[PDB]
Amino acid sequence: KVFGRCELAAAMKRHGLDNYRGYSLGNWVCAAKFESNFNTQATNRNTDGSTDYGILQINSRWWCNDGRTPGSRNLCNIPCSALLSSDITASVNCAKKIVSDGNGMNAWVAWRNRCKGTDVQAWIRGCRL
Ligand SMILES: [Cl-]
Ligand SMILES: [Cl-]
Ligand code: NA
Repeated sequence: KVFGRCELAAAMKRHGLDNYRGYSLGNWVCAAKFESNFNTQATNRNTDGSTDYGILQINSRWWCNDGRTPGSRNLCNIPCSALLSSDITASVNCAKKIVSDGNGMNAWVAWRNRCKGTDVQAWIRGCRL
């Protein structure tokens, strides 16, 4: 599913992501824009052989099982395919565990490089929330 901007904002809010671990809703929207272009089916293979999945490009090295990433973990206890569903619940639940892991949103390289420090508020401007 390709979400619209304000549509994803409202789904993330409904799922408890606004100010989760202190990160305002715009940070989460901005990270999804640059990690997946708001597409839940986005997948990208990494050089180490792991793959990133879904709207927040969660990686199989640590967070989900895809059966093809040696020596990896599945800390969110889910098949990586769950992260590609039109329902964002699994991506949100897993992202809450990631962002509570110590490094905050820095776990998402695109957030650090394209959202951190910017006017993220712009991402939810105009939206009914
Ligand atoms: Cl695996
Ligand atoms: Cl933090
Ligand atoms: Na894994």
